[PDB]
Amino acid sequence: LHALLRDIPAPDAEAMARTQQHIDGLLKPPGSLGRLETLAVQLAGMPGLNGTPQVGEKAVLVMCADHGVWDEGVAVSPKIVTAIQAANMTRGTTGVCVLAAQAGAKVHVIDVGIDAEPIPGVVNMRVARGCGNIAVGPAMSRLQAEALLLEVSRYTCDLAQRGVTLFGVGELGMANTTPAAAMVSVFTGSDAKEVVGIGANLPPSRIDNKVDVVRRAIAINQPNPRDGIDVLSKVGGFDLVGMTGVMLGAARCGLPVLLDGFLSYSAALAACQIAPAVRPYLIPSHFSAEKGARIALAHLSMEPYLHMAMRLGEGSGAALAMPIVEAACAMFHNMGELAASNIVLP
Amino acid sequence: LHALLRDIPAPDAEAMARTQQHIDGLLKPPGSLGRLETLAVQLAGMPGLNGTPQVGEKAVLVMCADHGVWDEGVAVSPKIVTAIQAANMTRGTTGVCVLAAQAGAKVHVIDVGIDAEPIPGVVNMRVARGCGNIAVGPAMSRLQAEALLLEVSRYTCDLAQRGVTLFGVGELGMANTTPAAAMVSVFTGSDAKEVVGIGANLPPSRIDNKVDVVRRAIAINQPNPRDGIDVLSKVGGFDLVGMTGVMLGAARCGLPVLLDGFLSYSAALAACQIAPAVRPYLIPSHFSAEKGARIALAHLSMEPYLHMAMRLGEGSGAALAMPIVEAACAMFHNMGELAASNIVLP
Ligand SMILES: O=C(O)c1ccc[n+]([C@@H]2O[C@H](COP(=O)([O-])O)[C@@H](O)[C@H]2O)c1
Ligand SMILES: O=C(O)c1ccc[n+]([C@@H]2O[C@H](COP(=O)([O-])O)[C@@H](O)[C@H]2O)c1
Ligand SMILES: Cc1ccc(O)c(N)c1
Ligand SMILES: Cc1ccc(O)c(N)c1
Repeated sequence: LHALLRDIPAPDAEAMARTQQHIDGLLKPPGSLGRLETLAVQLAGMPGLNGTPQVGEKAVLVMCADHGVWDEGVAVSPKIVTAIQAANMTRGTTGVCVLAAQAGAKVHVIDVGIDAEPIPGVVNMRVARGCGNIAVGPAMSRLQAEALLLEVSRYTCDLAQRGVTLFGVGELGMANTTPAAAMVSVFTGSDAKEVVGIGANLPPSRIDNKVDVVRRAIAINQPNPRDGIDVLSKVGGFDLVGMTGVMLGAARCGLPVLLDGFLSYSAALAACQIAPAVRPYLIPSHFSAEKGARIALAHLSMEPYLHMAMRLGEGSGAALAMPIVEAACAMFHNMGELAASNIVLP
Repeated sequence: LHALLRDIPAPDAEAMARTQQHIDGLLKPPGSLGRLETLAVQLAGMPGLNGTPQVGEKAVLVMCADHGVWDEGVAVSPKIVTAIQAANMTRGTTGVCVLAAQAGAKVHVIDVGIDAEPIPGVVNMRVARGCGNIAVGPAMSRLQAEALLLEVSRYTCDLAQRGVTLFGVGELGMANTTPAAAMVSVFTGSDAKEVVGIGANLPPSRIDNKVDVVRRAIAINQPNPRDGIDVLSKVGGFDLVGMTGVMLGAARCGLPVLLDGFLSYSAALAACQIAPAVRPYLIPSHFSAEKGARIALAHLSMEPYLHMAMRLGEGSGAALAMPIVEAACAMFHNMGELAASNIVLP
């Protein structure tokens, strides 16, 4: 893992400079396409894209797992929904499946810790049948976290060898907004009350209990904010670790990764803490309706492109933003040039 | 025109109720897809869509015209850029062409008042070679405004008869952010300084002159805020009138219209003033980087889906948001149902 993190490539400033120059010469007032131009330049700096903003195959990786903390009453969804929904993922009937199809992306469902029998058709990387209840102890051991990071990292960069150039990250796990809130609180240093949300329709009353659970998880585990792996293993979950692993793998592969909602933000905070070199490869999609979204994004210094008040998860937001990445590529390669039309602007 | 405005259909509450019920039963926590769900319901209420969120053919109508107020030094772009760019539109090399292609939409370039010889391949509906300089008088007569509204309205609803179910509106005209700022100031009652922006890269110094021009236009013409046609004819332009006409035509046709940037916001304010029944058919795309965008959107009570800091115009933002409308339709029709998976949520 030390090797993996040491080999993450830095962005290519040379390709980025050539990109900027080419964009400024396009048939439009300089900088008029705003964030679409900055996005194109960002992509140009990613070594896996061959010095140019391009999109080949697209894949959304969905990490599924159950959480022990579900027993603390922090989630109203039946625990079996994780297993049932994971199955539905293979049938193409879920939100991310429908949105990924529209974007022409393929969905990879990965079981990293569902508490049920193996689901055929789902990639099997399960660490255990659900992680430990973070309210009374750690979610898993440091070794288990590191191994899963390694495993998912390799799987991710291996897909690149098959044509994939754009990744989307998602998750599925009842009660996972609780460990997500805990991680955000630890990494940003915010009080649990400011970062704990309603998740998948938790009643407004039950919120207090959720906040107490988050506080208890932190107190009992004493996770070290300066060590993202320590935080993940103590108050995270298998699905959160998996998402972090996709981010490290894509970065090592020098390829772009589209974030999704609140759960992915917590995973990205862990990833950037573990390896700052990962940040240049992260691309925001939407602004999650989860309460702690604003704080999490502020520490990641990211401004999402889409404001859809979405809070489904599954990587549905990542899929929805893929057309945007393709649009920046289309602008870059298909627009005409000012000089060719004899247009001169001051 | 009185007939046209009197025949705009009200939204179908019955179809909308059936839509909401169907969405609530989808494979996800109720309301978790946020604005995507509200958008699907909105579309279901539009009589031209056959009681269901659907998208057939897509078209972006680009209204091109020159403005007399260009002579007041409010724009740094050479005036001929309108004519040159209009030509480029027919060659598919402009920003809206590239983005429309990506969304699978067709671009209709309409000349409603370019100050140059006719451009082959462009729809000819020119009122005159540029409109009057709003700084010293009206842009056009009330009759000219009404006729163009009628003309564009019919052209728009006629396209519907050919399969088009989703419209996007755009414009092209050097100096048009000046009359746009004037209209916004009049309709919202905001001071010119709060609504005048840099347009297509106007230097920060020249801003004062632009503000004075806007104030002079209003003072000299004394447009009546309660009469959108009066405002359009006095301190508007041919391109702005044309965009308003697309909105009235789509509404009469009971079909959805995606707005673009700042220029389209001013046209939408005029449209809603002329006929409030038009509002239910308007769909925002992005949040323009133009200074007066916030104020204009607030009076339209709209919250854009995309924050791309774009300010190109041409209808490029409308095209970029088309995939979003298609996504709401895909969600509605392709997602599985909770009941079928035996999932029960409180
Ligand atoms: O992605 C988000 O922003 C998001 C926000 C709120 C809830 N969710 C989803 O709902 C689940 C977590 O909610 P909860 O109440 O069980 O903690 C999980 O399966 C996520 O996919 C996802
Ligand atoms: O759509 C916007 O929000 C937008 C914001 C600023 C500038 N523009 C474009 O630039 C032109 C108006 O800018 P200007 O400086 O000539 O008044 C016109 O041709 C528009 O297409 C468009
Ligand atoms: C080149 C150029 C200058 C100004 C504009 O508004 C556009 N669309 C294009
Ligand atoms: C049905 C259901 C319940 C909770 C969830 O997070 C999802 N995706 C789906």
